[PDB]
Amino acid sequence: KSTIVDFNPVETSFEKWAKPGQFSRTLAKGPKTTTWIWNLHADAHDFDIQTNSLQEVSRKIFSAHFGQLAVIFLWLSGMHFHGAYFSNYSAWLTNPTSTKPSAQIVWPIVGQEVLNADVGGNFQGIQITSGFFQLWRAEGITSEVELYWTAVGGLVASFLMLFAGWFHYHKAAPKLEWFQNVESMLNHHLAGLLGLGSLSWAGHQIHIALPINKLLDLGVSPEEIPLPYEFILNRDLIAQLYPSFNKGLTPFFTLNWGEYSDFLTFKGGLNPVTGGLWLTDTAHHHLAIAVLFIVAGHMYKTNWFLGHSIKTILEAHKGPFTGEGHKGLYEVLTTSWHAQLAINLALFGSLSIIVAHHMYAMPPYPYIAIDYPTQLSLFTHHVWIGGFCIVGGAAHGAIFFVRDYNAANNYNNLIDRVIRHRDAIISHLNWVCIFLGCHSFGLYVHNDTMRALGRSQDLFSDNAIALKPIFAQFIQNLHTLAPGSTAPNALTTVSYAFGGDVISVGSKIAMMPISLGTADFLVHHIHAFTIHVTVLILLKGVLYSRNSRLIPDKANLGFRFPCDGPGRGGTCQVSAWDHVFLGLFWMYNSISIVIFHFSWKMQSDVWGTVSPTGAVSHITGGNFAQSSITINGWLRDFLWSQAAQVVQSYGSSLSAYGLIFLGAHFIWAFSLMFLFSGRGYWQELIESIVWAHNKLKVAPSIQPRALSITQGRAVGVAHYLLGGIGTTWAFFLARIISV
Amino acid sequence: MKDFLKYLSTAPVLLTAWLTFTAGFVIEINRFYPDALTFPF
Amino acid sequence: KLKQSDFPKFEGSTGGWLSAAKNEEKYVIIWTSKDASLFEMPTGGTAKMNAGNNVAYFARKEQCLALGSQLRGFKITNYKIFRIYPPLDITLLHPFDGVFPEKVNQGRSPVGKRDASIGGNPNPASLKFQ
Amino acid sequence: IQKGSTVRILRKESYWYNESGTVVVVDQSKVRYPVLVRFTKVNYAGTNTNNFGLNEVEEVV
Amino acid sequence: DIGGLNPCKDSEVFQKRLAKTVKKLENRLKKYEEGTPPQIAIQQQITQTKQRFTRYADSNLLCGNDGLPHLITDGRWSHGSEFLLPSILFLYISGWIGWVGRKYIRTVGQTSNPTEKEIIIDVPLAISIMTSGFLWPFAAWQEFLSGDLIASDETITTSP
Amino acid sequence: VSFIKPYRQDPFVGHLATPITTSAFTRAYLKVLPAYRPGLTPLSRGAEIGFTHGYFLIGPFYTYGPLRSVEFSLTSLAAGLLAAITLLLILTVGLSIYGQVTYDVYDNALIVKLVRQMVGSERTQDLPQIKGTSELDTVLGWQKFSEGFFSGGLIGSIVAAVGIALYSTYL
Amino acid sequence: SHTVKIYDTCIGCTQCVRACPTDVLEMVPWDGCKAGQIASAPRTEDCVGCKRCETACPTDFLSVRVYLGGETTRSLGLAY
Ligand code: CLA
Ligand code: CLA
Ligand code: CLA
Ligand code: CLA
Ligand SMILES: CC1=C(C/C=C(\C)CCC[C@H](C)CCC[C@H](C)CCCC(C)C)C(=O)c2ccccc2C1=O
Ligand code: SF4
Ligand code: SF4
Ligand code: SF4
Repeated sequence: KSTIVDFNPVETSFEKWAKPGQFSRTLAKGPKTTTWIWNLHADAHDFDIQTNSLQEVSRKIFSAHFGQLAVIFLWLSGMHFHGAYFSNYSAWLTNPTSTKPSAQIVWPIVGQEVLNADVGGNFQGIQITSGFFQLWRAEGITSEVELYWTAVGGLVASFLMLFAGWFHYHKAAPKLEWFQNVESMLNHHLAGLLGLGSLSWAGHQIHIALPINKLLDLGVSPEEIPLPYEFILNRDLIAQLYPSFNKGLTPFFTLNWGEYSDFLTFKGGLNPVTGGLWLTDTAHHHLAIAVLFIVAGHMYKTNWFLGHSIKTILEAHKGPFTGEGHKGLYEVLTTSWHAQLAINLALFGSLSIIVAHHMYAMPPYPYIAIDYPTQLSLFTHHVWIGGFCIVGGAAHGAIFFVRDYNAANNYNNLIDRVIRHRDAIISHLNWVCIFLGCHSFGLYVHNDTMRALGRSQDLFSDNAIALKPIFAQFIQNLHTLAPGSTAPNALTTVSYAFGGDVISVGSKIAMMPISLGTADFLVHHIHAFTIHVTVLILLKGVLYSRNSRLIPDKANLGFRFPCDGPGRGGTCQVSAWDHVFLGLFWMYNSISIVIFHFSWKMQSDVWGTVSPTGAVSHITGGNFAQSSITINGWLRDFLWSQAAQVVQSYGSSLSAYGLIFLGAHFIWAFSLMFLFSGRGYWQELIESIVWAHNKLKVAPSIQPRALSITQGRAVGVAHYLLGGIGTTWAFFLARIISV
Repeated sequence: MKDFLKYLSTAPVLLTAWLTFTAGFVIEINRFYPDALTFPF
Repeated sequence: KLKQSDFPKFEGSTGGWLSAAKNEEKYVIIWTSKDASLFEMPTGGTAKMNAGNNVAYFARKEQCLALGSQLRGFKITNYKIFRIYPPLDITLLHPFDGVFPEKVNQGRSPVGKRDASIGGNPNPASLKFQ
Repeated sequence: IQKGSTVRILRKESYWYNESGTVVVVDQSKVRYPVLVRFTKVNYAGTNTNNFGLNEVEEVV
Repeated sequence: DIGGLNPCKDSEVFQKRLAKTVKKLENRLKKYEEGTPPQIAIQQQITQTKQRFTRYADSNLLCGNDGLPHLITDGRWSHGSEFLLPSILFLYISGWIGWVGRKYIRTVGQTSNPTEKEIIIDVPLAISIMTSGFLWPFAAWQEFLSGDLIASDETITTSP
Repeated sequence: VSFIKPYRQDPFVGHLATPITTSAFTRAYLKVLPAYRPGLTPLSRGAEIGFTHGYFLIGPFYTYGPLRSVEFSLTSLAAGLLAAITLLLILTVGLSIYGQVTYDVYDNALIVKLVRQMVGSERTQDLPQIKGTSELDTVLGWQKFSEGFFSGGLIGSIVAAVGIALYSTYL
Repeated sequence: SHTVKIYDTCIGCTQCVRACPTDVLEMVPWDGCKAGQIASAPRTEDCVGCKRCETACPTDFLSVRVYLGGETTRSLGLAY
């Protein structure tokens, strides 16, 4: 009878497994039409409509988190197992600059063995662009046995998380008060999870990754490198590489932290041997992060007369312009899972995009900057994940507004005041979007039409009307001057992208000053415009989710509904879901432009080879500066030019990329059937098909119905995203692996 | 094992098992007799 | 603070009526409440009722009727909606005969009733050029 | 026709036209559509029952 | 011969294709070492390529001017193994599938809960019906004769 | 204190009294503009608006036109001046047609009172209704407004061309 | 304004009237059904065409039918 958990709440039985739709009150009666099947999967994780108790929803969410973490652990275990058994990691360790990472071999069936490429190191397989080899090398993993043991540990951890989810749904489910301890949860997630994870990783780096990687960079082969445990039992194997361990932990406890400058450095730049960040800098960074997060975890009052109450902090932040201020926000975020999901997903996607930027900007792994496929894939993948997560955060903000928003509890607070002037916000955001689009894109079109008319001096180019990004160049200058002036204890700039020397590893450029000209001005304003339009769609969905001048009772129709009818001139897509659908489209557009800008700019003005005398030759040859300013330039010198490797991949080991290119084109075009058409035509065609089936006595008892309007839109957008992202995926991968 | 066998009798599990078996015997026919453009007879 | 004492304690929203409800028509909903309950405006956000006479103006009949439907959740039933033309031309709209349209009242005649099902409608080709 | 009888729907604008249903009750009052028929197949709106006139239903032998 | 094509056994371009593929595979084989699994895999690829080309040559297959086997599907039994025999095989298999599906639909259509037995298959009855589809050509031309294959006027029709 | 309140004590208007809509700075600044400055005939309002608009309109045409010159060119100035004048002509055409299709009044601030007093049982929209009581809201008022806009636009464009020439020559 | 017609298949279940967002439909006495009531459309000038009325109709092919016609500021749902 614990005060935090309920014991044996749900019986572990297979009876409900044999009753599909048991969770829903409407679906429990059984299918009558094929719409029931689709409704079954669309409501599976909508725990809000399955129970009327916040406690039950919270418990379901907790167990679902455990299942998701078990799935993630299984995926990581699979990655490590493939590295251990079906990879050339050992060969890549001895030749990182000449062996391509491969960790998946393809069975010899139907002639598909051509996919096993010549990745080097007496190996055949698919080249890997996830950068696991570089990460494992940065971890100090020098043998495939360690990868096998990490895979075994991942399997054990996945089983543990599965057992935890089962235990906390069926044997000991926490109570609502336990879930609502946001102060305790924040304290623990900030100190324990974040800070202690940073501290543990700093310890691992210092004791395992720092010596092993230093020996690897010195040229010591992985076979004669001591086993990682020997660096702990023997204080002399690590004190030779870093002659500060001879003093032990006495400098730490005597506040003489200057003695540890051997392995806790602040250098900046990149390791000249590997092209990645100095691992001493990384260890010092993780140590500082650990201390900062542990300190930050002692902020909120949990169980003693010590710390802050988030309710008292929010309620004190009022103002003349904001009425009641943040009063009621604590109740909103402690009684609505959707609001927490909105905030967490938005910040999580933004964090993913920031991670993507800082990855290529400052390569943190050895021999990852010179693996161009890995860098391109990591950036594009993380930016895509960030965009999807941001759209999801907007969607769940809209869901909270529709479902969990209480008008009485939010009288004259920030949420109320935002809804009260939603018109002004949306109208000014509309004006900003029109201004930004007009300018950015019409400058592009003006360049295109001036070039087409033979007026080269009328373009918005560097040798013409020039739009120099002076503000960004000022920041670039400030960073390259930071070491010794504003960061006096730095030896080198944080990233060579801001300026400095060309860093090359094995005649391949790792990082180099990224010059910003009029071409970068236009593409940056294109990014701003696309982001603003996506924000416009999502914010219009969130703010007008409850009511509008069209439908004053839109909240009574729910978050997900197709329309209110053909009246009022037509009330299609007025939902808030139909705004997360359009916003998904615009996020695809924005992220596609972002990754295109990254790919072309890097290939044209960063990546390449360096001659022995210091001459820099890039992959494309600097065509970004003069040919990325017109739409015809993007079509020809980027799309047409770099699509050559994809279309000429047939018969080679990259033929799978051409096949996926074609299939993604097919899927993207397939989406337009659902996006352009309507439900009535398909229902009436199914009518004649059903007539034929009845004529042959083969009409199913479950009456076949065309997909609902909302499901038709969802299928269309899912296929559109899959096709477009897969086309860009195949194009990028084939292009950057070939060259 | 009365409701577990009923769960295995559901449409998704049965379709997954049948399609896995179908792809399996197709792939194995194509392994043991590969590159079959015409009827063997 | 407000023009009239019977107005709900609303802080004003940029979702109210526009120049249309000054030269074409405006709609007013009146009701009496026992408690100063906090309710959501059909246009903007949260407003506070008056413990007594309450009067609200809107640009559409649908907005007033949505507010009235919300009022039913507060056990408020005596709400009445009027249409005001550009001058003070008041016309009672929603409780037209004092009884809600969902309840049958004597004195109502059927309007738009056809004495046949859908299948009895005339063929469009016979309804050409009239 | 009576309760439990099987009838064929003769109404053309019906989701169950030419199909067979089960009569739930035949009203004896002066209503226009007294015959209430229950069907196994739900229509597009989800309902599985409807009131029919005496000349819009034909009893199955 | 038929349509101006020639047998692949006497098509020079066919042998050129075989030689070029084998040469590419051997050049790939040259860059690996000893009896290592990559060399074994490439050698198996070479052997399979040679076997496939030899089988296509000795298969009554007509090759065009590009040295690729062309299919003669006009209906002649001479090239009957290209389309006609696979056509019969597919017709048998697909008729089996359709027959067992229709039989299952009609069988569980006369139970108390026909819709339940469509998402939750009656595996015993399903297995009973599925292995009975080998007589689908005979069953179809024994149910059509009895009038049990086709509905007549209980089928629904739209308004016009 | 609260700096946002319902506009004119009406919580049902689609408007708010923010520190921008109803600030003393906003009041004075909009009351010194020609469109709202007291004591101006519609012709004077149009003339001032046209002068300012032609003055700032000649700029972009001369600077970024198809016949630019990094040095001073009489042809570039003439091209910019002609483009600005033709744009003012297009704007004046728009003003003329807008006034033609919008108003049917020759003397406002009275007809409203006449139909509020002596009844307006007519086809309405001319006797009754009548949006706005300004002198700019009449057929005569808008015609003189357009005339002033057009004349002032020409004069201001010429003045700005002269100023541009003087600045480019003597500086 | 749109056109709304009521047909004698009406069973007087009132679901159309209580679904109208603009108070167009009302229940009037009748003698053609058990409930003794039939829907009426006496205020079609307020009809917006949202067709919520016939989404709540349980009769087989509807007893209330909305025919979209000429548009008006009331029928277009214009708050401006
Ligand atoms: C220092 C203590 C501590 C630590 C380390 C964590 C760590 C975590 N919590 Mg958690 N939590 C804590 C205290 C702590 N919590 C307290 C005190 C409360 C009560 C307010 C909660 C309430 C809570 C909820 C409601 C949820 C979490 C979730 C999570 C996970 C977030 C997912 C993630 O980042 O993946 C990082 C993943 C890893 C690093 C994998 C290794 C982590 C393992 C499992 C260690 C977990 C520590 C655990 C608390 C020890 C208990 C053991 C048990 C025998 C008592 C993460 C594993 C979320 C989640 O995913 O649910 C499962 C979630 O929904 N926590
Ligand atoms: C932490 C992440 C997270 C979580 C927990 C949720 C959770 C939820 N979301 Mg949500 N969402 C997210 C991210 C997340 N979402 C993101 C990133 C987006 C933007 C795209 C959305 C957009 C979104 C919408 C628009 C809606 C939800 C809804 C829901 C609720 C019901 C979900 C459900 O039943 O789906 C069950 C799961 C499925 C139906 C799976 C569908 C399969 C997907 C679409 C295709 C995946 C393809 C995959 C990549 C493989 C393709 C490869 C190909 C070759 C085969 C639930 C509370 C719905 C709701 O009603 O909320 C109350 C709703 O309407 N969400
Ligand atoms: C190439 C196709 C295309 C184009 C041009 C646009 C353009 C636009 N969309 Mg988009 N959209 C598209 C495809 C496209 N969309 C698709 C496929 C979808 C489906 C998901 C959407 C969904 C969508 C939504 C949901 C929203 C937009 C919005 C916008 C507008 C953003 C504001 C802006 O930049 O206006 C400026 C106009 C342009 C940049 C277009 C070119 C104008 C030129 C360059 C300058 C002016 C030329 C000049 C006037 C020509 C005069 C001569 C002529 C008379 C002969 C803009 C009009 C948002 C909106 O309403 O605006 C805020 C919005 O909310 N779109
Ligand atoms: C298995 C039973 C079955 C049978 C006997 C038929 C028979 C027929 N269908 Mg059909 N159909 C079925 C299932 C079936 N269908 C399913 C499951 C779907 C949904 C995808 C469709 C969708 C469909 C369409 C859209 C059309 C037909 C059409 C037709 C007719 C012409 C043949 C054709 O085009 O094939 C069409 C076959 C397919 C599109 C693929 C069917 C998918 C699989 C192979 C069938 C399902 C197998 C099932 C799971 C087996 C379970 C039984 C087991 C438990 C015992 C013919 C009356 C056409 C027509 O009206 O022409 C007169 C037409 O336009 N059907
Ligand atoms: C085709 C179409 C239909 C009909 C589509 C239907 C009935 C979907 C049928 C799906 C089948 C029955 C199952 C899926 C079969 C696929 C082969 C499985 C997916 C492939 C896997 C690899 C995922 C609609 O209902 C619709 C509704 C609204 C707008 C547009 C449309 C629309 O375009
Ligand atoms: S069906 Fe399509 S069009 Fe007709 S109302 Fe619903 S959404 Fe608008
Ligand atoms: S459309 Fe249907 S619902 Fe909307 S008002 Fe007219 S009748 Fe009532
Ligand atoms: S909808 Fe049809 S049934 Fe429901 S009330 Fe109106 S008329 Fe009677």
